[PDB]
Amino acid sequence: GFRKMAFPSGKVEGCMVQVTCGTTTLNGLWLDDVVYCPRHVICTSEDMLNPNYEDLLIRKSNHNFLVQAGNVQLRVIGHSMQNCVLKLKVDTANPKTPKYKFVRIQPGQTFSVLACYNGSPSGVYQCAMRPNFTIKGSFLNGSCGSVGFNIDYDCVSFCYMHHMELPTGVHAGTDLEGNFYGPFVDRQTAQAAGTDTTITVNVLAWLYAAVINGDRWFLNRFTTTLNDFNLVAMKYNYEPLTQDHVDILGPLSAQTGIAVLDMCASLKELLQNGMNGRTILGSALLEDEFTPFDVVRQCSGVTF
Amino acid sequence: GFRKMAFPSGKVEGCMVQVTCGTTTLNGLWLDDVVYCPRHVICTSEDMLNPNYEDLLIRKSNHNFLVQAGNVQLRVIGHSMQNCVLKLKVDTANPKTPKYKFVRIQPGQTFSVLACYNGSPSGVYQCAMRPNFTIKGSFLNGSCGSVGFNIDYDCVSFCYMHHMELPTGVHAGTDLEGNFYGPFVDRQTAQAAGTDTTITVNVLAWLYAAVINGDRWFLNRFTTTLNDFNLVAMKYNYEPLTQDHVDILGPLSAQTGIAVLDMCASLKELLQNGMNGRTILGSALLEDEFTPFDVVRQCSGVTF
Repeated sequence: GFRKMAFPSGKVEGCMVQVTCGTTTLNGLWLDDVVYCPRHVICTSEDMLNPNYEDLLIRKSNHNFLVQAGNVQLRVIGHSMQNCVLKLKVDTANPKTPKYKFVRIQPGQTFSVLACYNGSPSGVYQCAMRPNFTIKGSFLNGSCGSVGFNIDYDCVSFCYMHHMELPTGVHAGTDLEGNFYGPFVDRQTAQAAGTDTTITVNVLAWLYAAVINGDRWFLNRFTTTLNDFNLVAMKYNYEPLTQDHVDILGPLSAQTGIAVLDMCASLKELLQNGMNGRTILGSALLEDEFTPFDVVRQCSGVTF
Repeated sequence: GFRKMAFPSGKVEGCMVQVTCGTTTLNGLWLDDVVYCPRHVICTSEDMLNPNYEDLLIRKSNHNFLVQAGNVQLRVIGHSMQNCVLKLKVDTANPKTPKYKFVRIQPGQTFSVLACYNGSPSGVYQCAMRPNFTIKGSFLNGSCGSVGFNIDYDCVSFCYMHHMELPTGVHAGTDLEGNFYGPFVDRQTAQAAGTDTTITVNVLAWLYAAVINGDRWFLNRFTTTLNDFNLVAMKYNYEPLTQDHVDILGPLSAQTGIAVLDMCASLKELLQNGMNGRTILGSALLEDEFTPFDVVRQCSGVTF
C-alpha cells in the first residue's frame, strides 16, 4: 500500500470559474477580485496559428468577457495581460478565496492538478514537472486554465496553469505570473520538448518507500560515488545526482538505515540488469513522480 | 495521457471531524446532525483483541465522546450502534452538508478515498473494491473512519468507511450502515481474505482506453466466446466475463470499432504470451482499477 496521493482539492474547487470571450470558453482561477486565465481565451481557432496578442487584446472590451461561477455571473471591470495570462479584475472578491501563494516550481517537483471543463472540476491527480518542463497530464480539449498546486498547512501554493497539448501528446503551461515552463509559446505550431530524463532523486525516494513497505528484494551490499553513479545515469538517460539530492534523501536514509550512496548502488544494478519480471510496490517499472518530501509526507501522515 | 483520477474532494472535506472516546481518537463523518464513525472508537488497544461492543458501549456516555471540527467543538447529545458504526447525534447540523446518499458498491467498482488523520485530510486517491472485498489502500495508523465515495452531478454517494488493516497489509471496512464488505469482523484476530482475482471487465475497459489513446500494438485479428475466454481467465485467476460485462463495454466497443469478444481475444494473447517488455499506457502490467464508466467519464470529460 503506497499510492500516488493528490492534495485535497476543496480550497481550489471554490476558485474555478468559466471564462468566455466570444466563441472561446475555458477555465479561470478566481482569487480576491482577480480572475486568472490563459491569454488565448481572446483567440479564434484561426488566430492560434500566429496570434499577435497585443493587437487581439486591443479589440476586446470587458463586455467581451463572460465569467460564470456556478449559476452566479461575475462583472469584469478591468483586463490586463501579464506574460501569457490575462487578469480580469471583477467587482466581487471570491468569498471562498483560500490563503494562497504563487510559486515557480523546479523540474522534478510534483503537484496536484484539478482538471476542469467549462469551469467545473472533473477530477484531481498528482503529477511531476518533467526535467524537460512538460507534464504527462490527463487533459482533454477545454482543459486550458486548469491549475496545479501544492498545499502546506492551510496555504495553497499555485505553481501551474494548463495552456496546451503539444503535437506529441504531452502538456505545457505557465506559472500563475504567465511565464511558460520550458521553451514553449502559446501558438499552434510544432514545438520541440527536450530529451526527457528520469528524475533520479525521485526513483531513489520511491525505492526508500518500497523498503519502508517491506519490499526489500532489490537491496545489495555495494556503494558508489556521485561521480561513478552519474556515468551509469547518463547511459540510461537518468538525471545526474548532486549532493543537494543526497541531502534531501537524508531523512529516508535515517529511517531505513540504508545510506544514500548504498541505495544508488541498488539502483545501478536495477538499471544494468532490469527487474527480471519482479515488481517493486506492485510496479514493473521504476517510478519517478514521487519526491523525497512526498514519500516522507505520506509515510509520516502529514495533514493540512 | 490516461491517469487514475480521483473525484474532487471538497464536498467530503467539509464533513470530516475528529472523534475521541477516552484514549482512542479516529475520524468521523458529519452529515446533518449525525456523526458516523467506526464503533471501535470505544475500544482500548486490549479491548480490540476480543471486544463485546454491546457491553463496552453501555459503559459510555455522550461526555465520553469529544468531537472536534477544526477549532469548533461539537456537543454529542445521543449515541446508537448500527452494525459496526456508531452514530453520534450532535446538536448542530453541519452547514457544509452536501447532497448525499449511502450505497453498498459491488466488487470491482471504484471510488475515491479521502485519507484523514485526527479529522484532517491528508490526500485523495482512486481505488477499487477487490473481488475478495478488500481494498489495496494507502492508510496509516489513525486512518480509521476515512471514507470512500463517488460523485454524480452534485450528489456524494458514500460507499466505504475504513476500519482495519489485515495482518496481510490490505484494508477492510464497511458501508455507511456499518456492514462489512466481505467476511471481516472488527476484532484484532487473523482473518482470511479470499483468493483475489483480476477484474476482467476493468482490464478490457483499460485496453479500450489504450486504443483511444493511440496504443494499438496489442490488437489482434481474432474473436472468442465468453465460454472459451472464461477457460483462460480461470487459469490466470481472472474473474469470469458475463454478458452483463459485455453490455457495459458496449459504448467503448462503439467508440473504437473493436467488438467486445474481439478485445477479449487480444487479452487472451496478452495473458498467454506476456507483454514482451512493451508497455500499454506506460504500464508494464495490465491495470484493473478502471471501470468502463471511469474510462467513458474520463475520455468524454464528465464534470460535477
